[PDB]
Amino acid sequence: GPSVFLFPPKPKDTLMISRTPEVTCVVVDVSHEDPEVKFNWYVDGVEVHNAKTKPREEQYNSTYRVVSVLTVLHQDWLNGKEYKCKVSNKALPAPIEKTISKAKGQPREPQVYTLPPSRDELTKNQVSLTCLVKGFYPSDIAVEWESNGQPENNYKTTPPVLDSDGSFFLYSKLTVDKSRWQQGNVFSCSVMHEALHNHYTQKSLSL
Amino acid sequence: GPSVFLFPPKPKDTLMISRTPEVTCVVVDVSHEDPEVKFNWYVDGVEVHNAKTKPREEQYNSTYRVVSVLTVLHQDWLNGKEYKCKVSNKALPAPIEKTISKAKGQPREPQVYTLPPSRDELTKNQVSLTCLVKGFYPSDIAVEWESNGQPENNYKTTPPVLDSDGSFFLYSKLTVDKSRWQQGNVFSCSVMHEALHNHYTQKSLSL
Amino acid sequence: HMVHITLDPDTANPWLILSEDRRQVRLGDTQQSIPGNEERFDSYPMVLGAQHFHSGKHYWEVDVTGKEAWDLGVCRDSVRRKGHFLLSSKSGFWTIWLWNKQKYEAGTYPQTPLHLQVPPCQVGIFLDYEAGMVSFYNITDHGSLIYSFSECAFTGPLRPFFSPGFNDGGKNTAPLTLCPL
Amino acid sequence: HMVHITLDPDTANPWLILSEDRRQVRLGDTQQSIPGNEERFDSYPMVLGAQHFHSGKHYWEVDVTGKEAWDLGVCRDSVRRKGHFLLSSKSGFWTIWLWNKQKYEAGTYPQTPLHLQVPPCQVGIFLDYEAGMVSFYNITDHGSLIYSFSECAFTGPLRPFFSPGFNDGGKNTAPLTLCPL
Ligand SMILES: *[C@@H]1O[C@H](CO)[C@@H](O[C@@H]2O[C@H](CO)[C@@H](O[C@@H]3O[C@H](CO[C@H]4O[C@H](CO)[C@@H](O)[C@H](O)[C@@H]4O[C@@H]4O[C@H](CO)[C@@H](O[C@@H]5O[C@H](CO)[C@H](O)[C@H](O)[C@H]5O)[C@H](O)[C@H]4NC(C)=O)[C@@H](O)[C@H](O[C@H]4O[C@H](CO)[C@@H](O)[C@H](O)[C@@H]4O)[C@@H]3O)[C@H](O)[C@H]2NC(C)=O)[C@H](O)[C@H]1NC(C)=O
Ligand SMILES: *[C@@H]1O[C@H](CO)[C@@H](O[C@@H]2O[C@H](CO)[C@@H](O[C@@H]3O[C@H](CO[C@H]4O[C@H](CO)[C@@H](O)[C@H](O)[C@@H]4O[C@@H]4O[C@H](CO)[C@@H](O[C@@H]5O[C@H](CO)[C@H](O)[C@H](O)[C@H]5O)[C@H](O)[C@H]4NC(C)=O)[C@@H](O)[C@H](O[C@H]4O[C@H](CO)[C@@H](O)[C@H](O)[C@@H]4O)[C@@H]3O)[C@H](O)[C@H]2NC(C)=O)[C@H](O)[C@H]1NC(C)=O
Repeated sequence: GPSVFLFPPKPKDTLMISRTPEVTCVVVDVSHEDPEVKFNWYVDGVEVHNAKTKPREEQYNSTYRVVSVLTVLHQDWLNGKEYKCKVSNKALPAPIEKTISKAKGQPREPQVYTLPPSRDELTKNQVSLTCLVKGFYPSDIAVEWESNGQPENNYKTTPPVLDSDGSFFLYSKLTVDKSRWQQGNVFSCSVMHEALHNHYTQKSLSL
Repeated sequence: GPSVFLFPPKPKDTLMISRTPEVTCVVVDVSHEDPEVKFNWYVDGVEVHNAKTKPREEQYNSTYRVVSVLTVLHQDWLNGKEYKCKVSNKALPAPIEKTISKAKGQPREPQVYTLPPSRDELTKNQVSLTCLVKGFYPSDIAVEWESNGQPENNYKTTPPVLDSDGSFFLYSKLTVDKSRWQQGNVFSCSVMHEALHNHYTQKSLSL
Repeated sequence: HMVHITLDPDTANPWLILSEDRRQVRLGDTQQSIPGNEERFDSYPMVLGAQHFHSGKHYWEVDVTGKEAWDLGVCRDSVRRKGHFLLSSKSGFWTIWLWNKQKYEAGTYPQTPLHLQVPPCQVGIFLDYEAGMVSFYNITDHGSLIYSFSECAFTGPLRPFFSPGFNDGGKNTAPLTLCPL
Repeated sequence: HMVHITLDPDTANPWLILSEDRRQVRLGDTQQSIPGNEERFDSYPMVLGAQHFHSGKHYWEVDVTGKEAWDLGVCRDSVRRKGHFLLSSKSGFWTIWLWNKQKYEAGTYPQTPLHLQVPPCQVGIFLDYEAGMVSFYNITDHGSLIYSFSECAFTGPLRPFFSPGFNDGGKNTAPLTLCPL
């Protein structure tokens, strides 16, 4: 019969107020024969109706992939509430239930440090600004950079790496022109995390 | 019949003279019935004999997993020579040939910078020494730390991250006691890479 | 020196529910659909009080009974409202706050920890414009002083600041209530 | 001031093949099985000359024809032989080298680039113990000077240093040959 997978929101999204976090409920192959799917969604076992149905997609298998999307409130996801997707369909005898939620673990506060370029780099015409972020748990986090109220988008951010105490660290590198660094401009490393006061903090870096 | 997969050496190994790089030829399931495997190994189409055969392993499938291991010379791998594993077996009509080699791409020289701990960290009782390593290609690299000719093993290293130019960068964090940092001790970040003079470099970090 | 304060509905973040008298505020679970005006905080559960201060001594109280997080203080009228930012005295904010149930902090940069043997149930906020000062009192502990900002300068208008906090842990749904005085 | 030098087979890394006269060296493709004595470089294709220098002027030449990497120089007899390390004038090494076909460098720390319009086929190394000096000459270009270290101090014995280089690129299998002088 039809198979079903449930998916969590993308981690940054649960922290960026400008993002919208969604749990996805994927139903794979439903027969061209009996193609209609019912979705029922429960939040901590309580039925909800704001879910968006996507138009079915034809699969090279000659089969139907059907998705329903459910937007979640940030604090709901952070506070560990359970999201259930119940699928119904006739290529199938009994409704299948799947449940998901946020992972367990005592959250820990990210420590943030910005380190200026090494003087050895100041011979190149672009230089690297580093933001070390460490001691954080879970790995769900968002880092970004800004200068003078405008965002700086020329940065890359390593994935979180597990440390010897079971916490995570990562580094973010912002590459800028040496003349911007050298002039005395103020750059800022910005971090969003569940375990920060107001879920957010920032650190400056200047010459 | 029996399946076969060929595997490359672990990347660090091709660069650590103290390591031994091996190409592995894996044969999966060979029947209890007709269990014996012939391996032939060619290096740039030239037959070699120093290969180590491992004792067959019984699989929960009621089947045989057979490996042969071939050690490679460092410079052979680095110089892109092709390593062919030819498997022969009676649960099979014709000998299967597999070939592997090192990946193409013009190598680029790693730039190495050590960055001291942020002064904000010097309130904690352990501090983080950073080695930024950037602009390098391929991603095969080895990084380590040492102080006063003895190795420092309390370090973690992010995986290599692709940059906007197609080169890689990573960072290496060594955690140490604040008293060792404060006293004036000299730490060193060490890098081994194909595209370094003598394939090795190192940079110091002290107060 | 007491002052009757009302929460300004144009400042209020859309997830907040103000009361009809405008003397309480709590963080609700739906987003209210309302104007996107300049004056309004778009990324934190924060709210201004209607008053604008230009001079003088001003004093009010807030009740925090049962809460695991909030923020309180005065601020420049000029503070930025759109986006993320730090509550910091270098940046137009003279605030203290509670988070994570039990951690109290003063909004100096970097931030100053506060050790309160008696957890306040009410907090008094006193502003003295010409003295360049903002002080906080633990009304539960006889009025003891919790923390004082000084040499604040003060050029422009100042506004009372409030935020009921985020609901990490699920047991921060009570509101701030301004005390009748 | 010329000096007949011979390669010291105890210093030699096991991947090197020395000639029977001990006057050539090349990096070969098997590892020779031989003693692991203290005097021997274990991690690089490097080798010492037999001579020990305590004083005096000494001069010799090496032929690098056709090669895409090598290293040449004098060094303290006390340099470390086991492990990885840098060829550096602060560290006991007064060398220059070629790698990556075409890139020439002097082993100052940090390193100094060299621009040679005429690529040497032979290189002369000159040592002046009391003057505290080691210089290098491009014999192909009339003996022009390539690079000179000065104020080297010099307390102890010094040994001639050689390395045929690594064979990145596959076209560095030629050997260094000490010239007959
Ligand atoms: C007919 O052909 C179809 C399609 O070709 C086959 O379809 C497959 O069926 C498989 C089951 O038989 C099923 O296997 C599972 O795979 C998943 C992982 O799948 C993800 O990655 C795949 C690529 O590797 C893709 O095919 C999928 O797209 C899926 O990607 C993720 O999808 C999320 C949903 O959109 C998405 O999350 C959202 O992201 C957005 C942003 O767009 C929002 O932010 C939103 O909030 C999110 O919710 C992710 O971004 C996306 N991720 C990425 C990077 O890919 C696997 O997890 C699962 O594994 C579990 O279960 C099995 C056994 O049950 C076990 O072995 C595992 O170890 C583990 O426990 C399944 O194995 C395939 O997923 C599916 N393919 C597709 C396209 O959906 C049919 O089976 C064929 N039928 C027949 C009869 O042959
Ligand atoms: C009976 O049961 C058996 C075993 O349970 C089944 O066995 C499987 O058969 C599959 C084929 O039908 C085959 O699928 C391929 O998977 C590989 C990746 O396999 C690696 O990872 C697995 C864990 O995920 C393991 O099972 C394997 O161990 C293997 O791990 C790597 O193995 C290397 C060899 O040792 C090793 O390298 C060496 O490392 C050492 C250090 O120890 C040395 O340094 C040395 O120098 C190295 O050479 C690696 O470390 C190790 N890596 C890691 C981290 O795991 C996959 O790549 C391959 O995928 C290709 O091909 C398919 C189709 O051909 C395609 O879909 C892919 O996208 C891709 O192109 C295969 O899919 C399984 O590997 C194999 N399982 C095992 C244990 O070998 C049988 O099939 C069952 N039979 C029946 C009839 O049902």
